[PDB]
Amino acid sequence: VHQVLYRALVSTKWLAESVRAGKVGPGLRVLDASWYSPGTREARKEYLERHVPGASFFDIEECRDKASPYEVMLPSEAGFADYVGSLGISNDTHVVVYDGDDLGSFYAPRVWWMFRVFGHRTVSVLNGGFRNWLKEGHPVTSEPSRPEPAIFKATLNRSLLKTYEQVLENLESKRFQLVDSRAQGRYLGTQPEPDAVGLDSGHIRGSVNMPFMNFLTEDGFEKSPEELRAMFEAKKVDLTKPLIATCRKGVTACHIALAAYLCGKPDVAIYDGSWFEWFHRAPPETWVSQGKG
Repeated sequence: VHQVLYRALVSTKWLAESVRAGKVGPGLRVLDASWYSPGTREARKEYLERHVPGASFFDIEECRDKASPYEVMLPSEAGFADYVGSLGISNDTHVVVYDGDDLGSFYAPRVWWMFRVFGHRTVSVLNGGFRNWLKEGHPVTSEPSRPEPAIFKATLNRSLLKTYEQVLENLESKRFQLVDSRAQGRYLGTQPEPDAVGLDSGHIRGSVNMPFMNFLTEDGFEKSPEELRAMFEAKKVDLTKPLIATCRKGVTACHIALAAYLCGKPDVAIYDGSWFEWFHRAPPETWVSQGKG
């Protein structure tokens, strides 16, 4: 009930009952943070049609540093507080996040992380996502949600974040383990990076790949701790050592941190800039591909 571990994962059942008990309000806020590649699924319309009762739509496109040239970068403290405060969330709120991904979870772990990096320890992800909420027949609705605004105080927690400069030195110090959550193809350089002009695939030198999807079961639920643990281990990632997670734009890297958290390591840091920023900033000698160089 504190970062002694907070409850990172919440069940559909737990959620439906809080819902039924009138638990949603200032003390319990629900957010849909679905995002899809342009032209595929329509995250916001989907939300307007069907949403867990009382939930608000969390738009990452809005909540980020619009001025950066890179993708999905954290907004500033103020920007964040402002945003969250308007969704009626305060420092005392237990925040539940979910997404509509078919996989069971995609963007939700990113929002979980953002709350943490800004100092809020009381937030969880709906294990199984909307996919399961539906499958189970829990109540869905199209009525609008209009929480009263709250005041939220945000404080950046630097240790859960890594910048371009910090990752570049790590190249020399090797103090932290670097784990890439993208699909192997993109990690290897065999497949291309999507939705980007002149963006090559490949990975930072010394990185280890742990494709995000490997942490979820066929049904879309998080695997269990014992399984998570065995996975990091088969990967040669030691949970007792520092670790930085990176991916394309600092989104699915969040899955490595949730899983490490569930295994008892809450200090996984996220390289927000990620591959997108890296490719455009570092010397080409710092990365590798299974092609063109």
